[PDB]
Amino acid sequence: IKEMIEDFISKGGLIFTHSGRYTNTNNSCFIFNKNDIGVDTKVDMYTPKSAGIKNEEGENLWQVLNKANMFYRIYSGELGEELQYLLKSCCTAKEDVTTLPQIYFKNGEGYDILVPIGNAHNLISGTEYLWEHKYYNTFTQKLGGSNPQNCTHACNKMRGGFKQFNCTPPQVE
RNA sequence: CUUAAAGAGUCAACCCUUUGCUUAUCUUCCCUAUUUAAAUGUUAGCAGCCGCAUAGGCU
Repeated sequence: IKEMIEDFISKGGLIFTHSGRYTNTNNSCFIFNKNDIGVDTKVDMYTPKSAGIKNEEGENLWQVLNKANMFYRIYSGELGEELQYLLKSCCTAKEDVTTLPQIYFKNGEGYDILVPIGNAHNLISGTEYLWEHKYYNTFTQKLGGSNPQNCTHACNKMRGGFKQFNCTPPQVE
């Protein structure tokens, strides 16, 4: 693990639980919110042109950190400060508002500008929960186009694409 | 003051060749239709032409 984490910090080195990369690939906005991360929550991963080194079985950094709270046992801190501090040096905040939706909300006596950006856990728990447990009403999408590995490593890993729900009500006869 | 802002999805096609549905069969017995109505409304133009008839008249 140490050599490819060192390769990651020598690379671009960004981990995130929230992004706008899924809305448009020209996003480059990245924030790791802290209080929403629970034991089964999942996190995606970006480095430039989705590069990396395998762990001698074709295994990159993602399923490593994703597999059953692997990240948690370094985040809670039972693996020592030596790995935990180098992990914490990667989760930085990167701000960008270009080519993103920018909407308003009525707050108390006034309006507030805010940018909707996507969630990390929702896509991966969607691919692993509407699929395995027999929900038979969904749309399968692939982002991006013929080269989907431009966004993230989550984008890179599965090429079947994520799943949304159908929002089609039954209609009047 | 909207996941606000925005975008050509276009094209082409031989499905088709062949076929034994056959063999019989008990529907079957019993019954109160019935009793009283205004056809209202025809109050609708016909054998007709005296008639350029699509304007106006007479038996």
